[PDB]
Order: sequence, then C-alpha cells, then structure tokens
Amino acid sequence: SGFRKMAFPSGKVEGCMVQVTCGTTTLNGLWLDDVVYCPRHVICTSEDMLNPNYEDLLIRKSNHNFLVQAGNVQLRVIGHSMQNCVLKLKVDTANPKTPKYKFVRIQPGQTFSVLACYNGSPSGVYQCAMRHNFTIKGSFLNGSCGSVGFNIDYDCVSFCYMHHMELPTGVHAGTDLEGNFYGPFVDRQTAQAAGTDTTITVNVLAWLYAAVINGDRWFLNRFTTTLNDFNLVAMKYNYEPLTQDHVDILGPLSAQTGIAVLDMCASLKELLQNGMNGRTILGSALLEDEFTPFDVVRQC
Amino acid sequence: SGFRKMAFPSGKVEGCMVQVTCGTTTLNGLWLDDVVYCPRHVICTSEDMLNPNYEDLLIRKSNHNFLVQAGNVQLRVIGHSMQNCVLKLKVDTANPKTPKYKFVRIQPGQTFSVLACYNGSPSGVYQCAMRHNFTIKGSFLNGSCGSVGFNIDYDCVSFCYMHHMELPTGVHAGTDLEGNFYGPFVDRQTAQAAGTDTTITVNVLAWLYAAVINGDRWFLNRFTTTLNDFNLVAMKYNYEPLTQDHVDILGPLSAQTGIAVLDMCASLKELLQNGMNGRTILGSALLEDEFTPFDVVRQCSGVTFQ
Ligand SMILES: CN(C)c1ccc(N(Cc2cc(Cl)cs2)C(=O)Cc2cncc3cccc(O)c23)cc1
Ligand SMILES: CN(C)c1ccc(N(Cc2cc(Cl)cs2)C(=O)Cc2cncc3cccc(O)c23)cc1
Repeated sequence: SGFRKMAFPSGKVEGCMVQVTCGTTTLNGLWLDDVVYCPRHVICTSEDMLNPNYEDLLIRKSNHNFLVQAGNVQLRVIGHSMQNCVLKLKVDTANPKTPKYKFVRIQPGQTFSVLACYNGSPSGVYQCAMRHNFTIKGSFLNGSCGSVGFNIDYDCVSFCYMHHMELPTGVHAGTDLEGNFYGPFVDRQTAQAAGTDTTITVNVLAWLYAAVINGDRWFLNRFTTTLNDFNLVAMKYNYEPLTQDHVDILGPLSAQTGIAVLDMCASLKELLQNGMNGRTILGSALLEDEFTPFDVVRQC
Repeated sequence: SGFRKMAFPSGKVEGCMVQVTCGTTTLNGLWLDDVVYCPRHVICTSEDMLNPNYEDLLIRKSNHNFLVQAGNVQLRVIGHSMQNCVLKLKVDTANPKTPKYKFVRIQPGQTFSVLACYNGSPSGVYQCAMRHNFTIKGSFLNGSCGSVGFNIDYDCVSFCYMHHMELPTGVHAGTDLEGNFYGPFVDRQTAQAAGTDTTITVNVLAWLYAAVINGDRWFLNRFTTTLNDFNLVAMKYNYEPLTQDHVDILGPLSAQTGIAVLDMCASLKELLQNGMNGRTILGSALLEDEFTPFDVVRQCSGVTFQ
C-alpha cells in the first residue's frame, strides 16, 4: 500500500555533478562524456546581467578562464561553445560515471526529479513537476543554478531540466538540456513575472485514482458528468481544461478501479464545490496535482 | 527560495543494494563490506510464518541456499548468523562500494530518507518520519522488504531503518539494522496493529518556522505562551508535550528568523484551536510534522553532502 512524493534514485546524477567556476561566479555543472553542461550566465556578472550579449562575452573567454573541479581534480577544458542558454565545455577526460542518458523536453504537468546541488556537491533530491505557466516550485538557493531535473526509466536517465533563475514570485525557471527555456523567459535580469498557475486537472484525477486503490472512497459519488460540463466548473476553480487525450490517458486507471473517468470528474467537481471537510486523502488535506497518471501506476 | 519534501542523495546507498533469494522468497539485501543484511523472514514460507521457530529454520539452511546477486554478479556466501530480526550473511567478496557508514537507531520524531528497492534494484527515494506509534507512513509493495532508511551526516551514512512488514492500516514498521524492532512488533503473521499516533510538535514548529522564512507569515500573533500553558492544550489535541530540549533545538531557527519560540508556540496554539480558516501554510491545508528543525536548516542553508 502507501503513497508518497517519492523521487528517483539520484545516484546516477550525483556522479555527473561538477563545480564550474568562471571569474567570481561559481555554479554547478553537469559532466556528461567529454562535455560539461552549465548555464551560460556563468560568464555573466550582475552588471552585464540586464542585457548580456553572450556571444560577444564568450569570444572574450579562453579555456584558461573556466575552472572545473570534480572533487579534488582540476579539469583541463579543451573547448567552449554555446547552445542557446546552455554552455557546453569540452574536456580531455570523459566522465567515468557517465550513465546511459538522453536529453528530452517535457510538456507541462510532467513530473521529474531534481538533484539540488551547491558548489558541485549534492545537497538533496525532491520531486517537482512543470507547471502550466512553465515554472517549477522546487527549493533553490543562490548557487543552485546548474542543478538538473531528470527521470530515470530503465538504466537510461532522461535529462529534461537545468535550473537558471528564480522569479520574483518565488517560482523557478530553466531550460531543457539544449538551452531552450521552458516558457517565454530569457537569461537576463530584466523584469520577468510568472503567469497565473493553473492546477493540473489530470494529475489530481490520477492522484484520486491512486487513493481509491489504497482504499479511500469517501470522496466518491454516484454522479457522472459530460466533459464540457466539467471543464466549465474546472476553470471556475482555476483548474486546467481537460482534453480528450487526458481522458484517454486516464483510461488505464479507470479499468483497474472500475470508475469511469468522467465519473471520477464528478467526484472532483463535488470535492471542489464542497471542500475537504477536514478529512484527508492519502494524508494530504489538499488536492495534489504533482502526480502524473504514469507516476500513479508506477508506484501502485 | 521554495520548500520541498527533500531526501538525502541516495547514491551511496544504491551501491550497497543486492537481492537475496532463499528458497521460494526473493527480497532485498544491503551489502556492506563482506556481509549483507536482510530481514530474517526470508527463510520463512507463508506456511511457516504462522508459527515460526526462527532458530531452527537457520541451521536447516546451508551456505548455498541463499542466492544473493549484485546486479548480474552473483555473490558467494561464506556464513550466516541471526542478530535479532536481521539476518547477516557473510560473502567472499568485500563490497568495493561500501561508504563510510554506521548503524544508528533514531528516536521517534526523527526523519530519514528511505530508498525503496524491489528485487535488489533501487526504485525510489522519499523522506519519512518515525511516528510515535513507531511506524512509517511510507510506500511499499511486495518485494520492498530489505529497503533501508538512512541519514547522511558529513560524508558518513547512518543506516537507521530496515523494512519488513506492512500493517493493515497501510503503515509500515521495521528494525534498526541490528534486528531491533521499532515499537511493539514481531516478525510473524499474527494480528499486529498500529497504535494511536501523536503529532510531532517540534517538527510542526520547525515547519511553521519555514513558512516564515518563505514568506508565509499570516499565522503569527502578538502573544506569547509558556510550556505548561501550551503543553496542557497539546495533550488535549493529541499533540506531543513540548520538552525543554525541544526549544533549544529550535533555537537556531528563532535566531535566524527573529521570532521567539514561545511566541511561535502561540501561533500554533491559536492555530490548533481555531483551524486554518481556509488559509494554507506553504500551500498545505494541514500542519506538517515531518520536517525536523535540522531538515529545514539543511534546506534554508543548503548544506551540501560529499
Ligand atoms: C551573475 N550571476 C552569476 C547570476 C546568477 C544568478 C542570477 N539569478 C537571477 C537571474 C538568472 C537568469 Cl538566467 C536571469 S536573471 C538567479 O535567480 C539565481 C538564483 C537561482 N536559483 C535560485 C535562487 C534563489 C534565490 C536567489 C537567487 O538569486 C537564485 C543572476 C545572476
Ligand atoms: C514469506 N515472506 C518472505 C514474507 C515477507 C513479508 C511478509 N509481510 C507480512 C509480514 C511481515 C512480517 Cl515481519 C511479519 S508478517 C509483509 O507485510 C510484506 C510486505 C511489506 N511491505 C509492503 C507489502 C505490501 C503488500 C503485501 C505485503 O506482503 C507487503 C510476509 C511474508
């Protein structure tokens, strides 16, 4: 039984974490084969941060400017090029602990594990998901830039997030492992604000199905709804409109529990329309949208 | 900024995880040096677990009736011994991935990461607190037996938990890597139930302390309280009575954030006598007692681990 906000075994990612130092700026890097990936604003300073010209600032750099320390070893960088907002660094030695890896770009609502690191050494691991405003809510302090999000399915590790900045609202933004920012954000200190965050409707329903598996059924009702009726209620509560694709992906859980997906929407509709009543679902007194349908099946 | 349920990096632990197979039963082991640790109920069949005779099922076993495997590699068993509810298995090859480790037993209210393993392969890591009925609100299925709980201090691992059973309330309990059970539990299949629980007060205060640091400060009030005044209300609401040493542990937080402990105990006392009134603290509709003060220090200072 049981259900928890469980993350992935971080061991693969820890063996790839290095500490990149450029000038007086020190952030973590990700050492994969002969390349060390890190946010390109490592070459930037606060003065340049407003509207930096990275290509201009990069050609003014040489390999003797970049200090990479994988524990007690200084790494001989032999190449510096850019790829969007991710800075890549060629080195003479491939990382011995490099796992089978792949670079992916996730869609909003997808969950991934984050290895929070400071000065190249891991500090902790937690589970995050990509909000629909293209931000994440993880715990990050200054110097955590370069920490990565990932998802280990099979031996292969799917890198999908690199941490770059924290927004004024406290949420965090980043890029895929190719430097493309999630959302409209750019690697500049200029005023950027996060769009209003909608609740993940599909993940809450998947989380509910997990509860039924574990035995909680108080939220269930005899009602059902048409899909159009439910999304009209959902946006009233700042929820995400639910696609037919979302219904199809919730089918696998529907079969195992016997509850129709739209039948489960009615329980969600009543739950929003009434409240938690003090009772809890899986120990949570709120509705958890950080569990994709895949997460529910994998753990249950 | 931001607050998350964060666990220790599992990498040191993953390199100790092995599978153990005795007879028909397969479960997880922990390979440290030339000895692997697994719960002693591996030798048991479901028929035998009704009335087990653990001493006698040992000597019947031979040194080749334990199929231990580290990935595809298969380890060669030298000898076996039982230490309480934990079975120790000597093997020919000492583990080259053995980290700086030590066996610790945590007191209730302590938190620790629990790497979840199935068939000797790590599957997930999550943070658990030792509840005061001595159980764990964790996620476990069949084959999860042998998963261990641990803490990382400096570069030293602290193995503190081993998972054996699942109670019928959906909670879990086990031992302290020396076979010594946590709470009134035995490793047999005969009618064990989880005792009534009390909220960990000190981990609630630290959690509220975190809310202040990450902006959320609605709950603060001008008043202050006193241990005896507060604790009297605490027993009524099935809360832990707050002791002297609890405040000293929370002392660093009160200094770093600037509001007094007994001032903050007041914000809890009013909260536990008025409800949250629809407000959410760090976006949670209920109080969280699964964050020790050292846990939030680890997250508000970013203590790295080598
Ligand atoms: C000059 N330099 C090294 C530098 C480094 C980081 C930043 N920024 C601002 C921007 C980054 C980008 Cl990209 C566009 S603006 C950061 O946001 C850093 C940061 C990252 N994660 C968590 C944090 C938590 C608290 C405070 C922080 O500063 C945090 C600015 C300049
Ligand atoms: C025969 N054998 C190896 C065996 C191993 C474990 C058990 N038990 C029952 C007892 C364990 C102890 Cl100690 C005293 S009774 C377990 O509880 C195992 C278990 C653990 N966690 C999650 C589970 C989820 C579903 C089903 C499970 O069986 C789960 C019974 C027999």
